[PDB]
Amino acid sequence: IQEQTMLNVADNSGARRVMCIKVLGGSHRRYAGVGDIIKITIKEAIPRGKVKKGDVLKAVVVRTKKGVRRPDGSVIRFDGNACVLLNNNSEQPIGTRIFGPVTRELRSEKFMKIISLAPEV
Amino acid sequence: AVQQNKPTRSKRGMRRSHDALTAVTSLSVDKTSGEKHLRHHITADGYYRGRKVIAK
Amino acid sequence: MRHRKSGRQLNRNSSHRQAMFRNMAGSLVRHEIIKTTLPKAKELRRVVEPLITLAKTDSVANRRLAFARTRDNEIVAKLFNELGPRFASRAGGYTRILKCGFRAGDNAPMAYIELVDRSE
Amino acid sequence: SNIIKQLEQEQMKQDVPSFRPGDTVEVKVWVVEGSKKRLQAFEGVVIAIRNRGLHSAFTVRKISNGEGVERVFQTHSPVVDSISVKRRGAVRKAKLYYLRERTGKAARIKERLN
Amino acid sequence: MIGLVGKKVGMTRIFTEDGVSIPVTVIEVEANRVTQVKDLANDGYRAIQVTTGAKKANRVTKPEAGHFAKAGVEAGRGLWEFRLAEGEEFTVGQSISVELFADVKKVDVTGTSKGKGFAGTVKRWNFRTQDATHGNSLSHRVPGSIGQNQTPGKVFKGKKMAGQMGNERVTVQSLDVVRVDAERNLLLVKGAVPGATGSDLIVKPAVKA
RNA sequence: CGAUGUCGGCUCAUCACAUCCUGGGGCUGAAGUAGGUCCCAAGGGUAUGGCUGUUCGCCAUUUAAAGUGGUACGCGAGCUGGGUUUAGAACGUCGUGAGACAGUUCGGUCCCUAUCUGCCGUGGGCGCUGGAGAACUGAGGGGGGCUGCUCCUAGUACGAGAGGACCGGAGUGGACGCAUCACUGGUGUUCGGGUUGUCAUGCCAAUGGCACUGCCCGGUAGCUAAAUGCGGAAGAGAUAAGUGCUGAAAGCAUCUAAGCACGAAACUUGCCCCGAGAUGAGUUCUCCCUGACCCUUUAAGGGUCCUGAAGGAACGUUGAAGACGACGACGUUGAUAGGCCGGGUGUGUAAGCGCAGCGAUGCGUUGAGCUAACCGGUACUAAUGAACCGUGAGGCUUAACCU
RNA sequence: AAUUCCUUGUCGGGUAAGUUCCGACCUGCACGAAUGGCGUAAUGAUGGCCAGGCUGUCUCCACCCGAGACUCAGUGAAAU
RNA sequence: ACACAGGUGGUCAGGUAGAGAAUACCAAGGCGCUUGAGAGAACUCGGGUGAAGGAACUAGGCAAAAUGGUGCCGUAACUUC
RNA sequence: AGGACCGAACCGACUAAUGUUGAAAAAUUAGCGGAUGACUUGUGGCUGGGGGUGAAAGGCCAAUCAAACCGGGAGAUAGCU
Repeated sequence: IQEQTMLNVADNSGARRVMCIKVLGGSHRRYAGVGDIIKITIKEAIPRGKVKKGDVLKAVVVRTKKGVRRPDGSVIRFDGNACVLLNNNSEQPIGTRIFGPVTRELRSEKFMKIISLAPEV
Repeated sequence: AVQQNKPTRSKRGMRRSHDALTAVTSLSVDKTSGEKHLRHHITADGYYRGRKVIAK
Repeated sequence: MRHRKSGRQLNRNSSHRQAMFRNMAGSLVRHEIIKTTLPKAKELRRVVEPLITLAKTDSVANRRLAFARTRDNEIVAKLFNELGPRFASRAGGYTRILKCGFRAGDNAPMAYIELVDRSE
Repeated sequence: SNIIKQLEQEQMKQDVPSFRPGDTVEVKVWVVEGSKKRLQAFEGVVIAIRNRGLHSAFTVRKISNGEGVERVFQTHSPVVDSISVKRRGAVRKAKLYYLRERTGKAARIKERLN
Repeated sequence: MIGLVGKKVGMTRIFTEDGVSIPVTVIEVEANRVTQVKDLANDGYRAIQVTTGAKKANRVTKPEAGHFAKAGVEAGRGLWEFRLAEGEEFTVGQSISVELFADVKKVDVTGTSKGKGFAGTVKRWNFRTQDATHGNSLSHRVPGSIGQNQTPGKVFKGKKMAGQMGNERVTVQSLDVVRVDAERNLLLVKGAVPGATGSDLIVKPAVKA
């Protein structure tokens, strides 16, 4: 979310704990956590995941403890901070299957595949 | 911090121009005893408006 | 800032404020007229007058609440037996403040706070 | 003032069901993907607010697949079509934040001629 | 176009059937009775003076009472002025006045902002506090340098320092009207307007829109 | 040299333009996209990290861009002391040795209550020509001027293909600024509850003190941001580099000499704030005062008595105003504060009694009891009648008007 | 290397990024065996580095509670 | 130098909780520290609590935050056992 | 048994903040080290200035130390201000 933020991975190919090295989009953007794309290092990885430790690639935040605010004032708060790993050049999901809840805020462009694969929207 | 040159007695008076006390300009007179008191205050013999409010 | 806020700190902590208002309310119930500085009298209205509004209804739980505040059983007994019937028809304003002269030791605006239907 | 709590009263809906915190309520919210609208079910334990008028809300928590998703929904919003009380749970606190934050620990049900 | 004077009576919501929950500020616009019209002959400009509210007639001073009694007797809490580019208004009052805001879609609301007192630099401007823990003898939220040694030898006039914030006029522009309710005498505007509750607000049609 | 603190970082800046981005153009070895180079242009904007004491530099990842310089290599009576730059100690080298190094390593006290200028805020006196209460005109001054991405034009122009428009539109963001608290939250020592240890109210029960608010759990008002609304514009004038029309000097020719039309985020307006102490003190509306005497060194004055006007000031209850002044509401023809009644909110079924249980405890009464700063009502308490300040028709010269 | 100027030498390692660190190589300006050379369990308010927990250190500040600061009464300095 | 937040040898040692001369609340006993009264700005000192992130701060985790007791399991590389 | 371990009194002084015309001519508040010993403290005594004493720092020798303080030479000298 912020820089120096550890996140869980929703998708399978992305592995375990990941850290946000940069908040992409914006000159001095401090905090971005709803549908935003963040540059990611892999701080710890299982070997079954395709990506490995020390590798930089993009991600999109899917779950935030801060939570989205709906238009009527509703706040959906998800426990845990989660990301879906994306390729640096393509920004397309590496993982074949997305796990856990997703929000309807991730309905734009390449995130349609994420909400298609993920069970609960 | 410290002054670089000594201020004049003129500057002292100009600063003390606003340190002038204000008089009362009106002392209220009670009806049942014509002694003067501060307005909205007891008469120092024990009366407010027409009645003996405090015995002391 | 202090916006739409009530209560006067009176340059003391909250424990000292509650202790002074308990002792002060007990003194006002016992003597029925006391001399105190004017801000303290204005804040005293808000601790003495709820006790009399409690004391208009006489019950075991109400006696316990008026004991938990002010912690003095003689003040509880006076509040429920003597006052209460003294103020039952009266709808508020049991305490009345009369501004008096300035204190000699320090120039404090002083006042007399008294129960309204005091005999003398 | 007075002109608010009249303006707010004309917007409030009077069919809100009554439910204490600790209950497990199912709410039906409208999701509009295109021109089509469908009801969506959210069931979970509640940490409620008492009726602040039109500006009222309830938060429910559900552990979907190991992740506790928590939804505040406005009471009198047109999004919330229906609330169903379902299970009634006996709790001792108005806000159940500690009792929701744990995983695998659930609000108990006691029915003492409730 | 001319504007009206209202008292802010708080903020609430209008829940649309979609679910937008438009956040609104309710403004109570009474009948704004015209006190004086100024023209290019007697004065230098075209305006109408406007009174609204009521006053107890004990606090009405005799000069103000004579001003009201000339050109239609009325009791009002204050006088506010609105200039006209093109319109023509009579010296008697307007009976119903909020209806001119029914057709308009954006308004500008001008009010006295809530006073914050003697406000620091960190509160007043968005000045950054120096680091609390690493040393920092008594210079946490203080202003830092205000100047540049001998060569200016002075502090510039537009310097951002501590001072009063609030109790000053501000204008908020391009605010959508949600609903103008004439019999309730209410003007519902999207968003947040200046003032505390109960304060006089002048609302005008949007100059930008 | 009878003392001008040293690099760097933090906070806060301000200027120049030799312009990094955005804006306007010329040439191009400029097909488009993207470039190179030069001219105009300072309105705004112009990164976060690993390393190191570092400015630097290198590196990771951004961005429209991560400008270059001046300001005692800006800024220590603003902060820091990592560095050089004391006194302890060691290593390498030099010297017999004391010690030394334009080498290294560890440690190593950073004072000031602001007189004057300067700024930032807020007031008293007087002036503005009789004195008041309000509304203004705007001479000036300040603020604000950023920009990304997706789509339509349009796969159109252009193009061997690959690719692909730097006109005109619409949406949605990053950064910034202003306001506000309806939502989402944060705080909430002045609300409710749980509970440890002890002391006390005789005792059981119920409470209160103290232990950071004892430790917590929630929390009203208010303030707030991370929450929500909005804005930087459009337009007009005059322009800069540039582009021209007509057109002689110089029969042609030529943007200029006579004329004329374009042209940028620069300038002046337009938007927002202060603003007639704007001594150049302005305007408009309304209110209020039209009595005698004495002396006189008479453009002029002084005094006496009677009279005190509109209004202000004071005093009190106070405020979403406030350091204090100041500003706003109210003063018995009263809702200005506190209290009181009702509601809302918040906490979570009080005390007592009964029942069950060996007991802890449970159940009923009971969503009970307390509840603030909130909302709506109510003169119960305090806002007393005065008293004070302010006066009694306002100078002199000259013009349309009437004696 | 508490020593190496060049130098941030070069290989392996740790981070997205490592002038610091570890194991080293030997091209040791200018290590070296009681001016001790090299290792070493324990110990250290010792030096350097990494990680987990933890958090207002920070992003980026916000509220509240007390003592000052402000106002009033009494006493009443200083450097310059 | 002061009716100065410092220094000053020895003796006695109640209850409850507690290992305790810690610490908390209190006995006996002594005190409120010789200026007060208001308001509730900035800023300073001493605290409490903070959404999300969590060392991105910084010369450096400086400072805060954190862990903490008894009983019982268990527990290494190297070792001078 | 332990120049053993955790830790009050006691001894010391590692970091930070406040103070720096202080409450204090080195203290306060949180943490810190040692705490049966190369420990600590009371009362006397002994060592005297180019001398003492030093688990060594130019440390200490009465708020004074690369040679204390007090009086004398002494009105040293001063090409310097």
